[PDB]
Amino acid sequence: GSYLVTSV
Amino acid sequence: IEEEELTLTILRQTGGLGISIAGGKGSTPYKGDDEGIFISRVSEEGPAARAGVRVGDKLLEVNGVALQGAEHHEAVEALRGAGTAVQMRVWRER
Repeated sequence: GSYLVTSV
Repeated sequence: IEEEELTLTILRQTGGLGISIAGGKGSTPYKGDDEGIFISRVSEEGPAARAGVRVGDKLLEVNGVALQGAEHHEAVEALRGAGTAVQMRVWRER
Protein backbone atom coordinates (compact mmCIF):
# COMPACT_ATOMS: atom_id res chain seq x y z
CA GLY A 1 0.00 0.00 0.00
CA SER A 2 0.88 3.69 0.06
CA TYR A 3 0.63 6.47 2.65
CA LEU A 4 -1.33 9.11 0.76
CA VAL A 5 -1.48 12.78 1.75
CA THR A 6 -3.34 15.45 -0.22
CA SER A 7 -3.45 19.21 0.35
CA VAL A 8 -6.96 20.49 0.16
CA ILE B 1 -12.83 12.83 27.29
CA GLU B 2 -11.09 10.10 25.29
CA GLU B 3 -12.74 11.11 22.00
CA GLU B 4 -13.99 14.69 21.80
CA GLU B 5 -16.58 15.01 19.04
CA LEU B 6 -16.49 18.46 17.45
CA THR B 7 -18.40 20.07 14.57
CA LEU B 8 -16.12 22.52 12.76
CA THR B 9 -17.06 24.72 9.80
CA ILE B 10 -14.32 25.95 7.47
CA LEU B 11 -14.97 29.13 5.46
CA ARG B 12 -13.42 28.14 2.14
CA GLN B 13 -10.67 30.17 0.47
CA THR B 14 -9.66 30.53 -3.13
CA GLY B 15 -6.53 28.68 -1.99
CA GLY B 16 -8.67 25.97 -0.44
CA LEU B 17 -9.21 24.82 3.13
CA GLY B 18 -5.65 24.89 4.48
CA ILE B 19 -5.44 21.22 5.48
CA SER B 20 -3.88 18.00 4.26
CA ILE B 21 -5.70 14.69 4.75
CA ALA B 22 -4.21 11.21 5.05
CA GLY B 23 -5.67 7.72 5.04
CA GLY B 24 -8.56 6.02 3.31
CA LYS B 25 -9.80 2.52 2.55
CA GLY B 26 -7.00 0.55 0.92
CA SER B 27 -4.26 3.04 1.81
CA THR B 28 -1.66 2.95 4.56
CA PRO B 29 -3.34 3.89 7.86
CA TYR B 30 -2.61 7.25 9.44
CA LYS B 31 -2.52 5.46 12.81
CA GLY B 32 -2.84 1.90 14.06
CA ASP B 33 -4.94 -0.17 11.67
CA ASP B 34 -7.52 2.61 11.17
CA GLU B 35 -8.24 3.23 7.49
CA GLY B 36 -10.19 6.40 8.27
CA ILE B 37 -9.55 9.91 6.99
CA PHE B 38 -7.36 12.03 9.26
CA ILE B 39 -6.07 15.60 9.29
CA SER B 40 -2.32 15.30 8.76
CA ARG B 41 -1.49 19.01 8.39
CA VAL B 42 -3.15 22.32 9.23
CA SER B 43 -1.89 25.50 7.57
CA GLU B 44 -1.04 28.08 10.22
CA GLU B 45 -3.50 30.98 10.11
CA GLY B 46 -5.40 29.26 7.29
CA PRO B 47 -9.14 28.61 7.05
CA ALA B 48 -9.11 25.26 8.87
CA ALA B 49 -6.92 26.72 11.64
CA ARG B 50 -9.37 29.59 12.10
CA ALA B 51 -12.16 26.99 12.29
CA GLY B 52 -10.36 25.06 15.03
CA VAL B 53 -9.24 21.99 13.06
CA ARG B 54 -6.15 20.22 14.37
CA VAL B 55 -3.64 17.63 13.21
CA GLY B 56 -4.81 14.17 14.17
CA ASP B 57 -8.53 14.90 13.96
CA LYS B 58 -10.45 11.97 12.48
CA LEU B 59 -12.94 13.06 9.80
CA LEU B 60 -16.28 11.30 10.22
CA GLU B 61 -18.65 13.42 8.13
CA VAL B 62 -18.36 16.21 5.56
CA ASN B 63 -21.38 18.40 4.77
CA GLY B 64 -23.72 15.87 6.32
CA VAL B 65 -22.40 12.81 4.46
CA ALA B 66 -20.47 10.09 6.27
CA LEU B 67 -16.99 9.18 5.02
CA GLN B 68 -17.35 5.65 6.42
CA GLY B 69 -15.44 3.32 4.12
CA ALA B 70 -14.22 6.18 1.94
CA GLU B 71 -11.16 5.75 -0.23
CA HIS B 72 -8.66 8.60 -0.12
CA HIS B 73 -9.85 9.96 -3.48
CA GLU B 74 -13.46 10.18 -2.28
CA ALA B 75 -12.42 12.27 0.73
CA VAL B 76 -10.34 14.53 -1.53
CA GLU B 77 -13.29 14.98 -3.89
CA ALA B 78 -15.63 15.69 -0.97
CA LEU B 79 -13.34 18.51 0.22
CA ARG B 80 -12.76 20.02 -3.25
CA GLY B 81 -16.39 20.95 -3.89
CA ALA B 82 -17.91 24.30 -4.76
CA GLY B 83 -19.42 25.24 -1.39
CA THR B 84 -18.13 28.35 0.36
CA ALA B 85 -18.28 26.47 3.68
CA VAL B 86 -17.27 22.94 4.68
CA GLN B 87 -18.90 21.48 7.79
CA MET B 88 -17.03 18.51 9.25
CA ARG B 89 -17.68 16.35 12.31
CA VAL B 90 -14.42 15.06 13.77
CA TRP B 91 -13.25 12.89 16.65
CA ARG B 92 -10.26 14.27 18.55
CA GLU B 93 -8.28 12.08 20.93
CA ARG B 94 -7.46 14.06 24.08
